[PDB]
Amino acid sequence: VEPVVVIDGKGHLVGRLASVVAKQLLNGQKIVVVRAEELNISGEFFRNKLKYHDFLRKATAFNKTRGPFHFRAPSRIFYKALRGMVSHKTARGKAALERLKVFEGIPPPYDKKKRVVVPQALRVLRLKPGRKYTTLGKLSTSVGWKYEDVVAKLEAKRKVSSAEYYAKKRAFTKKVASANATAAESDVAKQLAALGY
Amino acid sequence: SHRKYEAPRHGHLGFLPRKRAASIRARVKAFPKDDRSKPVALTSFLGYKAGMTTIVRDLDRPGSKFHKREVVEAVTVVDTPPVVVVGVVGYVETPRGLRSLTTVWAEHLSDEVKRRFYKNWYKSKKKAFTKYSAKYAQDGAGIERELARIKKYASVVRVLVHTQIRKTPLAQKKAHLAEIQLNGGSISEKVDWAREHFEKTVAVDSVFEQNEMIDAIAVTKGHGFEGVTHRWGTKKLPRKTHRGLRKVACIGAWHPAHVMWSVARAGQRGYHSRTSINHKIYRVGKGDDEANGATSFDRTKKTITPMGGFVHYGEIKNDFIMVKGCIPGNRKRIVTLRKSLYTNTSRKALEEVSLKWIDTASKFGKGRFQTPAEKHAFMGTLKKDL
Amino acid sequence: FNSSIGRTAQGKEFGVTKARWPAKSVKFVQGLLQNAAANAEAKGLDATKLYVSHIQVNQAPKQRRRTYRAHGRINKYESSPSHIELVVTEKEEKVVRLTSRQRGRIAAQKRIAA
RNA sequence: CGUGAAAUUGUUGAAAGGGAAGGGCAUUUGAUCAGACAGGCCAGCAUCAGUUUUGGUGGCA
RNA sequence: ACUAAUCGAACCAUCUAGUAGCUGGUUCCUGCCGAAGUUUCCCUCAGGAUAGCAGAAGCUCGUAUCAGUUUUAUGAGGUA
RNA sequence: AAGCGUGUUACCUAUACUCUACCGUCAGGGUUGAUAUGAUGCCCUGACGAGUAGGCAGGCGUGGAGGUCAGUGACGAAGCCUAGACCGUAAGGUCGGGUCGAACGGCCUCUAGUGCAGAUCUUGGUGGUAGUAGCAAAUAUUCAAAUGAGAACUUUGAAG
RNA sequence: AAGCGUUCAUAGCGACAUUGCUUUUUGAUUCUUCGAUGUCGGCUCUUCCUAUCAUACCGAAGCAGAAUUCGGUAAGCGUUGGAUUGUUCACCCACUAAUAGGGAACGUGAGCUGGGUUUAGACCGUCGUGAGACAGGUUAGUUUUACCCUACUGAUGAAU
RNA sequence: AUUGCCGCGAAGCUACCAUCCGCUGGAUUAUGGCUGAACGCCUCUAAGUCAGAAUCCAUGCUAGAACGCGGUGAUUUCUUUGCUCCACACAAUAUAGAUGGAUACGAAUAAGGCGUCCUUGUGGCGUCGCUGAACCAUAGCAGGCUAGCAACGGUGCACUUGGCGGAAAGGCCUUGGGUGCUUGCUGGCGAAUUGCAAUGUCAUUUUGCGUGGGGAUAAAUCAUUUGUAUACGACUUAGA
Ligand SMILES: [Mg+2]
Ligand SMILES: [Mg+2]
Ligand SMILES: [Mg+2]
Ligand SMILES: [Mg+2]
Ligand SMILES: [Mg+2]
Ligand SMILES: [Mg+2]
Ligand SMILES: [Mg+2]
Ligand SMILES: [Mg+2]
Ligand SMILES: [Mg+2]
Ligand SMILES: [Mg+2]
Ligand SMILES: [Mg+2]
Ligand SMILES: [Mg+2]
Ligand SMILES: [Mg+2]
Ligand SMILES: [Mg+2]
Ligand SMILES: [Mg+2]
Ligand SMILES: [Mg+2]
Ligand SMILES: [Mg+2]
Ligand SMILES: [Mg+2]
Ligand SMILES: [Mg+2]
Ligand SMILES: [Mg+2]
Ligand SMILES: [Mg+2]
Ligand SMILES: [Mg+2]
Ligand SMILES: [Mg+2]
Ligand SMILES: [Mg+2]
Ligand SMILES: [Mg+2]
Ligand SMILES: [Mg+2]
Ligand SMILES: [Mg+2]
Ligand SMILES: [Mg+2]
Ligand SMILES: [Mg+2]
Ligand SMILES: [Mg+2]
Ligand SMILES: [Mg+2]
Ligand SMILES: [Mg+2]
Ligand SMILES: [Mg+2]
Ligand SMILES: [Mg+2]
Ligand SMILES: [Mg+2]
Ligand SMILES: [Mg+2]
Ligand SMILES: [Mg+2]
Ligand SMILES: [Mg+2]
Ligand SMILES: [Mg+2]
Ligand SMILES: [Mg+2]
Ligand SMILES: [Mg+2]
Ligand SMILES: [Mg+2]
Ligand SMILES: [Mg+2]
Repeated sequence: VEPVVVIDGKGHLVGRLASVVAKQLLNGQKIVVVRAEELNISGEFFRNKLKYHDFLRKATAFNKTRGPFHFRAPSRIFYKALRGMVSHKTARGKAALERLKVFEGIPPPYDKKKRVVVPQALRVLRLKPGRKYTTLGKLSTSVGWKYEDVVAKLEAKRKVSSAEYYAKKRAFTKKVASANATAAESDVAKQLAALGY
Repeated sequence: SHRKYEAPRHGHLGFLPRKRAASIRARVKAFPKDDRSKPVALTSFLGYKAGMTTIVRDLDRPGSKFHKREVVEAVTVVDTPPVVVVGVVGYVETPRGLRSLTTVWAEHLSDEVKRRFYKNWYKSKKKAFTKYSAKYAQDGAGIERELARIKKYASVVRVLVHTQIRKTPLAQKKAHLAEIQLNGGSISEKVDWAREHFEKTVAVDSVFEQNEMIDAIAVTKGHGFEGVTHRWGTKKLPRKTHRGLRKVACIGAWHPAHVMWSVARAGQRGYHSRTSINHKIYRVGKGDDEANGATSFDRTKKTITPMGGFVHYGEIKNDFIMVKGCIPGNRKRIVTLRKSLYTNTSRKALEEVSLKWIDTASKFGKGRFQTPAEKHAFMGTLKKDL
Repeated sequence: FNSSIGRTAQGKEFGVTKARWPAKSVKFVQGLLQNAAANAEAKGLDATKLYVSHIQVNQAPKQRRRTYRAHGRINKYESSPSHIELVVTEKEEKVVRLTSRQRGRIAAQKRIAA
């Protein structure tokens, strides 16, 4: 119900999350995906690397520049999954795709915005325990994506500042909860409690 | 059905498209891997290919049947006057790729690099960098505000240099401006190097030494439109062939119903950027001295310039690099000399070279004298009057 | 009408690669411009403010000749003449309907506006 | 040289144009246009009839 | 081979709109009904006649002699 | 599992089914002492509607003919143009504006050389291709002057 | 898996049987093309497949070494020069690491060539009374057009 | 003498007929192994894992999306007194679709968060989840005028102090003062007629135009010219 919904791609199955995103864009929702390098695919890494090599060999024989485009980045791999669940050749499909941004890591300004998940598509909630899976960043680097290291480096710098921010927020919510704790037993507090608040 | 007889493909698919280069100055696509321990130094140099000469040297290659005996080898001379450092650029690592964050320039720029930013220099008011030259007014307070930015950020530091084309015998008057990655030392030390070297001249012997494997980066000689027989080296068709024989007979099967990208077809030949590697330096010649072309075994007070000047180029009055063999490009052409991207240890590298004799006969013909004194000695007195 | 014309540098003035120098066409046009400026002077029009407001070239009836082809064939060899006409000129220097509830809002805006 | 069509063309004006264009159903937008005051236009609610759909509850075997 | 760009029988005109079981085309709207490629015969097999299928005109009458169906009863058959 | 096997519901939507309206077709009927004058008219009731080849029926349009409207018209007939309007399911019909200049319609009948997208259809006209392919055999032209609106091409002189 | 393999079915083979795959054989069919998709071979050039000749790394052997044979991943990279023949096919000489097999309208004729087939001239043999016949031999015999669109190779370029 | 012929012939082009040069990292296949159950043993495999092919992906090389992006330089007056930035005044232009708030740890899930304590751990104890059904916010002529009480808070506006943030920072945390409002509590007045409903107009891009307050005072193309280029364009040069 937010004007922009930011989805943290970690722990998400790629086809189940992108089918969720496809319906949201066609229903008019702006969706931003971050940490697409942390997406997941069911099946072993070698099995998924074999499927990308079957994709890699598909090219227009008389001119490889006009053929299928094999995008290596996890955000663009995610985008290719989305296309196929969106009628991208129509004007409505191009308007839906204009409502989506995907990213490796969390660039600004999404670093300081709340991220959500899709339990309808989470790997830990959909896969059976003991089933092998694959991380998109590992798959992408195996097929020529060149920025796993700098994404991992810049994510570490972001996580340090984010952890520092949460400590200064843990302290503030601790004080706020203490002020609410002493506010109880008053005249207003007992009326709110009898009214469910 | 199959080809009925196997042959290797004509041409190399990795040098495609065989189109004209986007600029005459070929761009450096890769710099040597940076080792932070070493002192801060340039990784490339800019020079103008003057021409070729011939040397004699003793081969030091054990096992070779010509070991310890003289060989004659072709060399290429590139006029390399000391380039001027005029600026610095910092590059921040980004998931989208390397990206420049800011650039700093020297307070004063030479007219030969101010010409570069112009198409009509004579018509111009010469207004370039006038307001940037006012940033140095009080103490250059805006300049250290940007150098501190490069030091804090910018995991890569490059330096802006320009050639001293006013010293080379060219007819251009306008320098070539390039970026050279600055290897060694911390990010601060690279910026420290750049600040100390603003408005200064960096010589070629500070970058390169003798016997060093270096890379040549230049746009090759142009040949205009060319047919498939010379552009790709395909077989000439027989004499009986109607409607052309300098062609390719079959440019595809019926299916796929298209000409494929891998079929040899006519078009532009030459004027392509090329990066040739492993070119040993034979002489880091100094310009501020006679006996440029002298060796230990010659002791003749002659310069590197042949007897009558380099053909289509001119003399040499500056520092130069003698490099073994041929390098891409032609005479008068800007070339990038780049340090090796790997340490080669195959006894061709690591083979110290001592020149015995450098050919200084005229390349304008079948020149049979090295110096004017030698010509006057052999011929004697002529009718030409003093 | 420019398919398979040569390219020239002088088309940069107009943003095209294909431009030519139709000397015969230019002479006919500038003859008519000189005639129109004569009419403007005769009419009393001020020449420093004149500009080509309308110029139109139409297809005239064609002039027929023959050309002789291989294997005893005859094809047309035909001119494409022009009708030309041009004009020079001097450069020259709501009941609204509202419903009852719309008018009431405008009344309610005015009696509290300052 | 009566009238002076179409194919095809010029000028002007309007519109749209990521490897055709054209069309069918429906609507938005822009343009343009006909009629009616002695009911014309678009609607809201209540009580009914016809055809349905979705609930709540009651009594029996 | 050649016999006026014409030759295994020139050119011109007429008979001549020569015949063609063969190819192509066969021009307004709406409404109702609505097929056949199967029988026999033919120097028959790219055709026709004949019977069948279809339309139209109806006529004599007015719920029946009836029926791409079953049951009951009684036959027949020589395939699984 | 968004795979396989099986089971239970909910849901989606055909020009199919049900109900209603409207069109047409068919069938069965009503309707004359003013049917409160259309009896091939008005009205009631029920059912039905795919369609090539093909058959039949009812209509639209064109040239000319008999009759009629004592029809239209130089105060504009016919024609043509018109992302202007209306009527008809349709064939089509009617009107407004522009252009034009001399004849032309409605209705009842008669008559036919009577309706076109095709036939490598006929005749004529026009396109894209397209300012394109090309205007390259025969050795070769140049300078000045004259004439002229205009000279590579005319004339004369000089040269080759 | 009966046997061969000195003994030992399966190192390598493998009878009698039996299950398949492929569409580079040839049959079989006649669906497309008879207002025509240029019918052999070669040359040239690119690409694809693997049922791998060589090369890389391996596993097995009746692998002591050397050399071989069988098998795996594997089509990345190569797979030739000639005598004869129009030949595809074939055979031989020789080099080589190897001289593996195929597809792409039996790839490729507005790319060529035209030796062959396959028009019209002519000869021979057989057959036919004859005109003539012969997937029998022999010799001579016109190989057209791109300037359009796409594709491809190169070259400009408005707008930010 | 259609380049008359012959010998030599610079320059240019060109030759496995000449010379130079043609990079090294990771992940893997087959296979061989480690540990190790199923199956108390065994086992390269089931979970994990080592090495390893002319393989693959990178390094490197070629091109650079003409609708991918970045950094930097200069940006036109006495040249229809032009250009740019800021503010407010009026017009047009449209909206892939505002209608209180996109409300920020990280990791795991056969585990975690929060709080507390210690001997600072892979610790003890308590508690929570079982969905955001939350939290914050939210009363007033679309939100008026005004009197107080309590408190010294909340919050808006510009202004100011300091710091942090380069992945696309363009935002976050702040000090201090001024100026409003406050629904934390108690009052007084006003609202009607939009007539029984008509989104009943409150938003944000862009383009101009005018007004008044700052700021700067160029290039590019053609034409000429070069030949490191070239069919033409283009490219590379030069000219007050
Ligand atoms: Mg799809
Ligand atoms: Mg790549
Ligand atoms: Mg082969
Ligand atoms: Mg590179
Ligand atoms: Mg020929
Ligand atoms: Mg030379
Ligand atoms: Mg063209
Ligand atoms: Mg041409
Ligand atoms: Mg052209
Ligand atoms: Mg001709
Ligand atoms: Mg006329
Ligand atoms: Mg017309
Ligand atoms: Mg449409
Ligand atoms: Mg409309
Ligand atoms: Mg005769
Ligand atoms: Mg006839
Ligand atoms: Mg006839
Ligand atoms: Mg029927
Ligand atoms: Mg019948
Ligand atoms: Mg029987
Ligand atoms: Mg499905
Ligand atoms: Mg019908
Ligand atoms: Mg008639
Ligand atoms: Mg009239
Ligand atoms: Mg008249
Ligand atoms: Mg007729
Ligand atoms: Mg017609
Ligand atoms: Mg031409
Ligand atoms: Mg001639
Ligand atoms: Mg059949
Ligand atoms: Mg054909
Ligand atoms: Mg195999
Ligand atoms: Mg073929
Ligand atoms: Mg062909
Ligand atoms: Mg041909
Ligand atoms: Mg022949
Ligand atoms: Mg063409
Ligand atoms: Mg051609
Ligand atoms: Mg002669
Ligand atoms: Mg050699
Ligand atoms: Mg073990
Ligand atoms: Mg670009
Ligand atoms: Mg309030």
